Amino acid sequence: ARVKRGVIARRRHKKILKLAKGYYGARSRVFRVAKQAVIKAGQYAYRDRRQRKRQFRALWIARINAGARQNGLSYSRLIAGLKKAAIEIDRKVLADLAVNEKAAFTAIVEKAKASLA
Amino acid sequence: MQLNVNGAQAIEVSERTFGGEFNETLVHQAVVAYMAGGRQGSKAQKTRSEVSGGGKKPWRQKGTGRARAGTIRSPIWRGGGTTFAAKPRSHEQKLNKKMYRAALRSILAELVRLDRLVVVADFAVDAPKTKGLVAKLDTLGLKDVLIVTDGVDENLYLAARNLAHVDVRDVQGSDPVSLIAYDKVLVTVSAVKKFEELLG
Amino acid sequence: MQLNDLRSAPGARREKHRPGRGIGSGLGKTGGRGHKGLTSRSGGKVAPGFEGGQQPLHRRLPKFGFVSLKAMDRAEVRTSELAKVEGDVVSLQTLKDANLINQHVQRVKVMLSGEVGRAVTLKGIAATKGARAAIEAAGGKFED
Amino acid sequence: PKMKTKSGAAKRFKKTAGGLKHKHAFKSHILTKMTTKRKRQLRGTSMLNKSDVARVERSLRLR
RNA sequence: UAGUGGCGAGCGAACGGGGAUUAGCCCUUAAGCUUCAUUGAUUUUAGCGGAACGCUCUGGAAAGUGCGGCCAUAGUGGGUGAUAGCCCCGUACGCGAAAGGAUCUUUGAAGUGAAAUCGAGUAGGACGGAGCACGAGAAACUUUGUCUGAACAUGGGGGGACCAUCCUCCAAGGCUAAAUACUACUGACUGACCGAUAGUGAACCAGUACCGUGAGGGAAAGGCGAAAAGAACCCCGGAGAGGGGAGUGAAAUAGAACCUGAAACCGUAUGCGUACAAGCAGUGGGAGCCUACUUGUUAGGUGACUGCGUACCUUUUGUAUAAUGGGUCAGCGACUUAUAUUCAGUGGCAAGCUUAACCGUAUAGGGUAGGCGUAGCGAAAGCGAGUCUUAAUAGGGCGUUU
RNA sequence: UGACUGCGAGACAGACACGUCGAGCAGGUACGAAAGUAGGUCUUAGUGAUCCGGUGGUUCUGUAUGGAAGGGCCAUCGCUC
Ligand SMILES: [Mg+2]
Ligand SMILES: [Mg+2]
Ligand SMILES: [Mg+2]
Ligand SMILES: [Mg+2]
Ligand SMILES: [Mg+2]
Ligand SMILES: [Mg+2]
Ligand SMILES: [Mg+2]
Ligand SMILES: [Mg+2]
Ligand SMILES: [Mg+2]
Ligand SMILES: [Mg+2]
Ligand SMILES: [Mg+2]
Ligand SMILES: [Mg+2]
Ligand SMILES: [Mg+2]
Ligand SMILES: [Mg+2]
Ligand SMILES: [Mg+2]
Ligand SMILES: [Mg+2]
Ligand SMILES: [Mg+2]
Ligand SMILES: [Mg+2]
Ligand SMILES: [Mg+2]
Ligand SMILES: [Mg+2]
Ligand SMILES: [Mg+2]
Ligand SMILES: [Mg+2]
Ligand SMILES: [Mg+2]
Ligand SMILES: [Mg+2]
Ligand SMILES: [Mg+2]
Ligand SMILES: [Mg+2]
Ligand SMILES: [Mg+2]
Ligand SMILES: [Mg+2]
Ligand SMILES: [Mg+2]
Ligand SMILES: [Mg+2]
Ligand SMILES: [Mg+2]
Repeated sequence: ARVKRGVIARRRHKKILKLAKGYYGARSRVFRVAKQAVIKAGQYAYRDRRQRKRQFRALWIARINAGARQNGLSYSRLIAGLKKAAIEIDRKVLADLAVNEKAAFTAIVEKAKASLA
Repeated sequence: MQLNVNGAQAIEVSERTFGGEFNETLVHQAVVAYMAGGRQGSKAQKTRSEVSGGGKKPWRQKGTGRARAGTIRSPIWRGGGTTFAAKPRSHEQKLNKKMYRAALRSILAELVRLDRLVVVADFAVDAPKTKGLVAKLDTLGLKDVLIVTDGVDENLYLAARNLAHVDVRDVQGSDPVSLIAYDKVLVTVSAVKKFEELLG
Repeated sequence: MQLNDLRSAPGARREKHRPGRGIGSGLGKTGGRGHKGLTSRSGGKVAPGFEGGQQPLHRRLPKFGFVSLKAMDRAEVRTSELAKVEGDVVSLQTLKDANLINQHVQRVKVMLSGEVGRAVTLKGIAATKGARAAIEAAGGKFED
Repeated sequence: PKMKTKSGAAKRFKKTAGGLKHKHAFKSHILTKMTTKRKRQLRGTSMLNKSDVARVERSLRLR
């Protein structure tokens, strides 16, 4: 009939505080402060799954720009050339070539330069 | 239909009673109604009105900086009233007479279909000795058994009183819960006929 | 069949609403009561017939009629109910024995509703033209 | 305890098979200035409007 | 429901019916009741007896494991070193009172009922109140503060204004059990009641401490261990407090503020980071370092640097808002319950369905008084698959083909 | 004397309560030779729910019965509410 909340409530609070591990001050010790931090960190994490894809693409495009300008092309002209010559290598792989396989990246840039003119 | 008797030959019983379909939702309602009918319902708590003291306002409504309080027996307070304090109430549901009989018919038909009904020509013990009843039920190979007789014998009642998993009931005393709980339902031929008159 | 193997049919029994038990329940923090106003308050109920202070319908309209005290001892017995009487004679006391009229009923009238199964005698009981024809068609008769 | 019917509502709304009957307003005491057509068409009973049934059904303790 | 009601909010019968109980006696003096004898029955206030188990394993300890028995009108009781029908106390069952109380009874005695002798300042009336469901209403009836005031069974009262007829009763004198109400108190039994912030305010030396002139208000506070076996003795220390050994114990981080021993909060140790750096303190990316193995597409800890990023609740058109609330933790804290009812779902039965009180060796079965349905229309008399309106069988309203 | 009596298919309007228009049928009229027209006024303001009480009718009811009272129904009166 009478239901004590102590055991269930302790399990709830401990799950939140375990998620607040590593947080500063009351954000890792105090439940009603840690609860807000765990929710906000979750809001950030959801939003940063989207932002990670943007951040990495901006990083690939910048490295492709640097790599292609070493080969006499800007990023915009290289992408247009990679569409004129039907090359579907994506920017993640292109940015890996521009750093790690520079001879392979030079061959692709020359293939884009030839396609443009 | 035909109900086999351990001693004598098979007898003919009513299809309505011993061969109907199993209405599980109706049997469930009768079992739930029967268990609700056995509750004492005897408890209470105290509301804010019934807890000792608490007539005076603990402090003035404005100025002290505290949250406003009307009584120290507010259910918000430690030692105060129970918000919705229980009072002794009855838990018995109403079961229609025919609803009860239909559940009994379902239980009896299902007991026959599950081989959990044992029919014997008669069941009497001579002396009120538990050892005698144990010997009788061991010949029939029964350990957890409800014994249903047309008239509960005085010696039979005494002999089964201390037995661990044995219950002796009159036909009128065979509730839906005991017909389902016990592993077997040993029933005399007289009680089978008395069942037929009641439920058919 | 077992005590731990018994269910009611799907939809026979349901959980009750439990308001104010968190966000996920769908009834948290107001209990479906909205935000403010009388209807949200504890004990907040609008009286039956209350129209906001406008003249209520139960007072715009006039009182009419009177109740009939003479009609409190009367009952109507259908022709389909005459066959359920015992003893082939339909009377005031015989209709009470059959539980077709109440004990306080002092005058009975029969009207055509259903078929008179068997020939019966109506003793001290009035009938309509259609009921009288149907009763006499089945072989019945009337006595003062 | 058992519900108490509003006395005033029961005196103005008769329950028949088909709804609740009631008389009409505006037939009480200022009748010379009213046309015969208006007074004749305001005479008799009428069934309760759809929007007023639930409210009156609650005033009477039929719901 | 009838009725009542600023006919508002509300209040709210009776007749009739079903039940529980049942009882009637007198004023030409009784049924009863009380008291004191008295004859027998029980009952209560102490008690008595009360069955039947061993070996084995783990274990501090056996009641638990395994094997094999026995008692049961006694098997889900409480304990005993962990969970016992057979170890103890009990339990079913059967016995028991020197003495006192009580209840039924059989007789007897007075006492009372007892008002004496059939009802006069009474019935009726006027005024003003009260009660009758009835608030003056067309207001009967009861009752009486003021004032009046009959008749004598050939009479009188009532039947809801009032009158006549009819029916029914006999007021102004009394006594009367049962069915009904309650529980401060005593006992037993029980609980889909609580289990120390709960449950009584009060598990504890609680109506106490304490507060108040006073009436009055009114707490907090349970647990070592199976058993004190409650730590002999030695050492530091003030012949302290508190400790370190020793010992006891199954266990002492069970050491008396003693079961478990959470969180806030406060420390010590180690690892990494941190003194050119601007903000809800995270999140995405990410080097280095440390640790451990799986020896680098690994796990854990830290996290330089960097993108993005103004808590939560409430209330609002709108809140980072410099609007509200919260110092934190732990515990408690808010849609319940009863009775009537409507709709839905899911069952039983079906032109029928269902009982209430109540009875009932009692969740059964009986009880069908009642409620709803099978017919409507009409304010109603009434008529009736029709009815109402109307001069109208015409139109129209509602109803009828389930 | 149609500023008629019973109604009324069908609409407009509209939260409700109210409101507006109305062919046609019946009864009984007026005017016109007749077809016809007339259920007020060229139209749109001139109004007030319920309760309560009053007045005229009424085949309804009538607390044992017959009456009556009282109630219902139809008509109508009393609010610068
Ligand atoms: Mg309490
Ligand atoms: Mg029953
Ligand atoms: Mg929502
Ligand atoms: Mg709010
Ligand atoms: Mg608002
Ligand atoms: Mg609102
Ligand atoms: Mg009946
Ligand atoms: Mg009128
Ligand atoms: Mg013993
Ligand atoms: Mg232990
Ligand atoms: Mg007398
Ligand atoms: Mg008098
Ligand atoms: Mg009198
Ligand atoms: Mg009378
Ligand atoms: Mg007398
Ligand atoms: Mg307490
Ligand atoms: Mg505790
Ligand atoms: Mg030792
Ligand atoms: Mg312990
Ligand atoms: Mg401890
Ligand atoms: Mg630095
Ligand atoms: Mg700073
Ligand atoms: Mg990362
Ligand atoms: Mg930023
Ligand atoms: Mg504002
Ligand atoms: Mg904003
Ligand atoms: Mg703020
Ligand atoms: Mg600020
Ligand atoms: Mg604050
Ligand atoms: Mg009369
Ligand atoms: Mg009249």
